[PDB]
Amino acid sequence: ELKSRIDQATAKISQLWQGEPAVGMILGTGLGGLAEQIEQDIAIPYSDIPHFPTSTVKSHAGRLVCGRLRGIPIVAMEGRFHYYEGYSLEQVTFPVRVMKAMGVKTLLVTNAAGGINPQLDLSDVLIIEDHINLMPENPLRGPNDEELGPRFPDMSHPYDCQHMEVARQVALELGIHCPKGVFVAVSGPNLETRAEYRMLKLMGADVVGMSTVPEVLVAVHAGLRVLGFSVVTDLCLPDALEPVELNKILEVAARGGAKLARLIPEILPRIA
Amino acid sequence: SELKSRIDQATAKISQLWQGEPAVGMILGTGLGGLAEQIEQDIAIPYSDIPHFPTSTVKSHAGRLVCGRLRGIPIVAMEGRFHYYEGYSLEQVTFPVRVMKAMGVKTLLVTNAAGGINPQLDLSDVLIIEDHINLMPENPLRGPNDEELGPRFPDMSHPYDCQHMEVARQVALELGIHCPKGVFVAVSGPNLETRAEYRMLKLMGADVVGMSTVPEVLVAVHAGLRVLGFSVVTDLCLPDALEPVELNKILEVAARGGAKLARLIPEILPRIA
Amino acid sequence: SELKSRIDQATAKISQLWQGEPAVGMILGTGLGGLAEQIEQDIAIPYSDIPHFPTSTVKSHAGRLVCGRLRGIPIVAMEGRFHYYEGYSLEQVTFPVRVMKAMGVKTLLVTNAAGGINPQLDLSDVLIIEDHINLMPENPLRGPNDEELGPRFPDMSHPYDCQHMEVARQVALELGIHCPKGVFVAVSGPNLETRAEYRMLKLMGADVVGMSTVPEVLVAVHAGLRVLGFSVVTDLCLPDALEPVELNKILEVAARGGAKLARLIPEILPRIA
Ligand SMILES: Nc1ncnc2[nH]cnc12
Ligand SMILES: Nc1ncnc2[nH]cnc12
Ligand SMILES: Nc1ncnc2[nH]cnc12
Ligand SMILES: O=C(O)c1ccccn1
Ligand SMILES: O=C(O)c1ccccn1
Ligand SMILES: O=C(O)c1ccccn1
Repeated sequence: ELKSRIDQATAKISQLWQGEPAVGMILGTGLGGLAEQIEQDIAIPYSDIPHFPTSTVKSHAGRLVCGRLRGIPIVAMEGRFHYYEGYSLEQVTFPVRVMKAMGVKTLLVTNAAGGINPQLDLSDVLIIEDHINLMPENPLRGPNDEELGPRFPDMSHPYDCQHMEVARQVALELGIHCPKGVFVAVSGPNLETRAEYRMLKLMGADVVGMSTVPEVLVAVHAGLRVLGFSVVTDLCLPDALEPVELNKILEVAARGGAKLARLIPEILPRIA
Repeated sequence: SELKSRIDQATAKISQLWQGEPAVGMILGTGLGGLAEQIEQDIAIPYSDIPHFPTSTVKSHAGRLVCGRLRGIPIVAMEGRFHYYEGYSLEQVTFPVRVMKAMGVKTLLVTNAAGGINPQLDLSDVLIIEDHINLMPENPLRGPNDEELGPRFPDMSHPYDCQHMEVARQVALELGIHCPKGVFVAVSGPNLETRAEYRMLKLMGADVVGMSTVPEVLVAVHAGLRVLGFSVVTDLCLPDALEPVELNKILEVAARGGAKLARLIPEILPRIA
Repeated sequence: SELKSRIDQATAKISQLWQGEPAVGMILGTGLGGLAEQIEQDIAIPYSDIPHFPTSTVKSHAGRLVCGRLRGIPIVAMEGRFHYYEGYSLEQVTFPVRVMKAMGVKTLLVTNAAGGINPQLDLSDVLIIEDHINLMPENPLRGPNDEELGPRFPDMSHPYDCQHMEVARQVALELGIHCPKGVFVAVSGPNLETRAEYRMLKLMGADVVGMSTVPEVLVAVHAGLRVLGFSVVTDLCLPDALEPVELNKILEVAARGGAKLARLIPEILPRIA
């Protein structure tokens, strides 16, 4: 069933690209600008790959970019799939399985997030150090295939210690402040209330988003090393909370994206 | 994408029994159906006769759409609601809100029965809902978004209307009734909460707990309706001294709070509509 | 509404294999299946031969219904259970509890393997479950309610029976075993929790965390059964000093707590009401 769908997706991709990627990449809302850094051999539309969904959130372009960044073979999802769209988490996380099958060792994931920690600034890039999953579904529910990963994956260090060390070293070299923090995943699609933001803060979250955790969960099950970043697109201070609109979010995401466009190319040669 | 057609199919049928253009919609909760008597009624439409409307299976929920006038203000009321815990999707639960918005309603007034977690509450208090926490495991807006109904990512910084709640307080005060404001937490039910759960809910910042309302509010906000919300405290939820609760006691307390609402609502409607 | 039919069909087949009238039902968790050797069996029934029973797929869960006498008490024991994370609905998970009620059991004894969140716990501790927090994303009682089976809104003020736990403690002290009381939180799994998540579960008031049990307790309470619950602490979950966990170690610690329950349970059973 699952691994057979994985094998078919990868069998096809091999026929469109002879590359063996070291790093797999997932790029978030308003962060699609990052693909411009890649020397692209091929862009594979999601339809040409057996068992792939559809990207419908604005700014998510929806295609599989294959090539090289600083001479490091890579595969990048420019635009992702979201639970709030109506995709199952199996559908959301299938591209991760495919990256594993292609032979990537590391998944880099980026997203746009609300800043709950008051020490954050607008357009900060945060290094994800840990997460809290508050989504009402889990991508590993179902029969487990031990050829894919264990029944009970350990989550004591889902974000690679060595990768984040490198990410910090680069940030400092570039003179960029990248704080580390905890990412909380919620379903969406609505934004949070004032009272929900107070609760998430109390529970330990520094940023909140509607993605990423499902993919991280699947990456860890599959034995991939993870580096995640959040761009703080809006501030979520419940005692001074302003209405958020998608277009402002995309603007601030672009400024954070400019910073990742500096960081990521310096990071990749140092982690692979 | 076929929802907009479901909405029109239901709306047109409703118009074939009623002439009105309601300015306010109202949803009445457990033990609070009696509030419908306040309306000078043109017709009461059973949910059976409306395309795509669910059925109410909970005790005291009458299952009818009351259309009429309250204090000269045209109005539509759900006498009895639908809950997630009955087996309805949140799309089903919140369908009437879409229908109400289509009918032309500007404001949604929602009422519910709730457990009192804040120890300053008293039995039969009418709380003015100032904000909420959604602990339900589904979201009624999940799935494709139709931009003609609302935005993909609705803002929730002010789900309960500021001016509506200000009017609700002034009326309370001129009537001499204490209506505290606070935070409503929606959980799925159908079981009531454990002692350890009540402690956690309080710590999370909830003042009252219920098994409804939040889905309808989410959909109301997405649709651009202004919301006014009230919880009647039907049972006290203090974990160091929690007594068994039974449905029949909850209905009795609900009635004393309803009688308070039956005084508050007709005085509020003309000042917000 | 057709669940009774499924219940009768399963209770009929079981009477065909065993004419016993069980006083107690027992659910044996991960690595605890050895507790079934305490039963002087009359019959072991594979779940596959019982109408409507699912299949146990986690290691250590044998997937047999064990019927007999445990120190003189007629009993039915699930040697191995079902889990939401396996892809079962909670209706399927808890069907065996409905069956137990229909066979006549008055008390459900539930066991599980858990993570120890409270820093006062030790490895292999056997904890008396005093209350729970349900963080599962589905509820086994959602859907139409059959009054013949239980109330629409069960009370959860004392899910774990006060007298049963008092007897568990009396017997623990007689045997010289330390059995602390605490709150169990149920999460879906199947991944273990992150460090941030362990902190949050502590803050919410959890003492131990597991991936089962709560759905069965819910149904038990709905069905009028008295519940006695025990968690075996199989791994410690301190976020500032968290070590990776493998199922293999868990199973080894479970057996050590399992040895202790092997002593407790046969002493407790003849003493509870
Ligand atoms: N405030 C917020 N809440 C949830 N997801 C987000 N993504 C970006 N901002 C967010
Ligand atoms: N204690 C309680 N918990 C959840 N919903 C309720 N509705 C009325 N009382 C309640
Ligand atoms: N750490 C843990 N988390 C959740 N369930 C468990 N069962 C045993 N150990 C566990
Ligand atoms: O490493 C960090 O970014 C950090 C340090 C102190 C507090 C929060 N974050
Ligand atoms: O009685 C009060 O004043 C009260 C009630 C609820 C919350 C806060 N205060
Ligand atoms: O009875 C107990 O086990 C107990 C007492 C005090 C604190 C925690 N647990």
